[PDB]
Amino acid sequence: SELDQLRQEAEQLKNQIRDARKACADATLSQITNNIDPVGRIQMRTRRTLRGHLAKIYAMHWGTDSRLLVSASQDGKLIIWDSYTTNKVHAIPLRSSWVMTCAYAPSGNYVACGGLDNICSIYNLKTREGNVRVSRELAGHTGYLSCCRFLDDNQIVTSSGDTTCALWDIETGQQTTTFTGHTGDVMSLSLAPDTRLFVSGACDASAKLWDVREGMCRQTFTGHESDINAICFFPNGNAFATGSDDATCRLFDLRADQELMTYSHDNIICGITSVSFSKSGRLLLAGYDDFNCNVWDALKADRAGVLAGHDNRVSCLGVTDDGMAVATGSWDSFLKIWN
Amino acid sequence: LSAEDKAAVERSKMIDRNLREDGEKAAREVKLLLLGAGESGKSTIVKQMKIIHEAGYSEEECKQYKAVVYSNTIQSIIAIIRAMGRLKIDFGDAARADDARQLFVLAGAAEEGFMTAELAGVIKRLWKDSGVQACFNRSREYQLNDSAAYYLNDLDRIAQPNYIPTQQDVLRTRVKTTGIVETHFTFKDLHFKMFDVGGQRSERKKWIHCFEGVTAIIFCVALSDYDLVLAEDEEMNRMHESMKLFDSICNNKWFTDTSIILFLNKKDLFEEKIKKSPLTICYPEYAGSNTYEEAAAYIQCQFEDLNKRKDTKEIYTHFTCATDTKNVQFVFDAVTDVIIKNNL
Amino acid sequence: SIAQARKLVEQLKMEANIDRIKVSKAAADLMAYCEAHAKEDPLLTPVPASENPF
Ligand SMILES: Nc1nc2c(ncn2[C@@H]2O[C@H](COP(=O)(O)OP(=O)(O)O)[C@@H](O)[C@H]2O)c(=O)[nH]1
Repeated sequence: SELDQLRQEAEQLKNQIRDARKACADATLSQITNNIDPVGRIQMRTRRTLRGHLAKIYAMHWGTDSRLLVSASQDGKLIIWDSYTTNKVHAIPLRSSWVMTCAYAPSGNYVACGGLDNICSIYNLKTREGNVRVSRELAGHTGYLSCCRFLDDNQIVTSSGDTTCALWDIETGQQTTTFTGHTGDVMSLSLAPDTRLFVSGACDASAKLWDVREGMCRQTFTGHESDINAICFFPNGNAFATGSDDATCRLFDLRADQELMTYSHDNIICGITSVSFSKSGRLLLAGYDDFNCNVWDALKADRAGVLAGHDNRVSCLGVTDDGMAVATGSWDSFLKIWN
Repeated sequence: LSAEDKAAVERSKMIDRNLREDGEKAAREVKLLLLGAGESGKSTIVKQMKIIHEAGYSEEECKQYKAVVYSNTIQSIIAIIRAMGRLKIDFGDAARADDARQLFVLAGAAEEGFMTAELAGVIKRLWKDSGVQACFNRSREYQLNDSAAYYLNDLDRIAQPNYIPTQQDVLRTRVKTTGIVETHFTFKDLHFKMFDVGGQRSERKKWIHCFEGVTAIIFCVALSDYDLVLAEDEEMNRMHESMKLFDSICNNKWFTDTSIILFLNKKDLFEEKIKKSPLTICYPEYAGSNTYEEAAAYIQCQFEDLNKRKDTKEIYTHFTCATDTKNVQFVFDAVTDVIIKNNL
Repeated sequence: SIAQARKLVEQLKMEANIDRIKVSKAAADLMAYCEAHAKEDPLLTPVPASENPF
């Protein structure tokens, strides 16, 4: 008996979320944009190429200072580069080279990475004693580490192949919160501007909103016909973009609780590995399987151009906080800075 | 511009030197990726490499498996007893019914390995029983641990107060790991890298390409699964699922340039099982004689047949008993040679 | 059974009972933000090609 109230209650609960959405669907982002002056097509050229990784590179992350950046390759090394002088500031020897992700702490004090080892290794860049060795190994995940992002020197979130994301207390290496909910490997996560909450793309073809402090799922976005490997917050924090195996990138609105746009084009069927927005949020940059990085009008939905200069797939993207430059990581072991 | 900021450029240069040397060391090592279904032996081959080509296991590391041993032990006896319920099998001696209850009473939830004089006797009483034995014989009808008998037959030694796992005990243990397992060893003048992504229970699709370009894959197969099913789909035959996996791995675009090495493992269990059970269970259209030679050969032919680039790639099959260090030692040596003769 | 269902219901309630907005408002707002900082974006505006960063 009582199991029905719950079941029935649940069934209808979905409809309202659905209808509520349908209700707010009074217009389209496209229609209301149709008149804007289009970006046209602006071009970019490689200003730098960082050489030093042997294996494929799976992730890179710009430092808040917009100059330094980390890069993780499965050659067992995290190389912290000086994008200006191209100097190698660091080469961190990984205890497991099966690295899938790397994160640069807001304070440039720490850096983190992990992968098939199911651990989030925290590296303190200030080893006054000299050089770097692992400071903390955040262990708890039972599936590969797909992504991680420090909130601040004291906390960091991680997404995992075990279908969960989690909040950790660096100071003690303990797991603070378990964000359960996705029914598929969590591939990417994005920290909202105020680090108040974050979204995560998964293999269940859905993105989710989580309250960092509350540790529960707020909204759940659907629409992708396949896995999601990249997720990125629109600069203002009230929307975000997702990259997918279904060859599409998609903009979803938080307040409107639904998708506003899909960025696609025939003659482009490979998956997207990484997404990112321009300083203003007008441009959406997606790293592709076909070695290219495609640039779109986040408002109009057309190709503003494309960044070609890689021999193997673009596995990770990166736009500086000052919107000055774009970074691209590739399976070809090279990193490029585009302007 | 042009001055003391050049202090970092020399460190940058220093770093590169390390990258260079290391990258060079990284270009002449052998990378082996173990693959194959669960319980096929991957984990054991991994531990074998440590007993054969490296330190093996020190009394120190050994005592650190003492819990898993006890856990496995208990886990095993419980599964058999439970199995008696589903199969409607009695106790040879009725007094065992009490022991069974006590087994569960003492053997609390998943803390660790308990092993007390009281629990030891209980397990000993159960294992020794004819019904339990009758059931054990039908281990083909339910999920049963391969090292069950191994540990259970040696209960007296295991149960001892000052007991310490032997390297064999260690080898026979099955621990579920979720991270990628890796081991290194130097042998025949080359450095080796072997990895097992067994417990990495995730979407294979996402990480498989990470191994594109490994020297070789060693795909294990549990020959004795031919008369086993899947306690979830019921109709799905284990030997079949392994073949699907093999087909996937074998013709996998990422492994196009990688050497494939089938290890038709658990030959010892297969040798005894084939007498009792017909290969016809696994392969209904099998008209051969139900003998080790013909049956083992049939299976071999089935997997190797899956290879579509038959004219382009070669499958180096080897029959093994992963728990036998001597046997593993020898086969690996043939693997190593084929490897150099083939590549390098 | 009950314990799981309730866990679900309360979650649905969480997404269902939220403060929504219409697309045109949401859309215009984004379009707005974009057109707002449109000058403060180096990747749209080929900024003073002299020596800045790269
Ligand atoms: N009798 C016997 N036991 C084996 C053999 N190979 C491995 N084992 C056992 O069967 C079980 C599964 O092996 P394991 O290596 O753990 O499989 P994995 O799950 O693929 O790593 C364990 O109990 C192993 O000790 C074999 O050839 N014969």
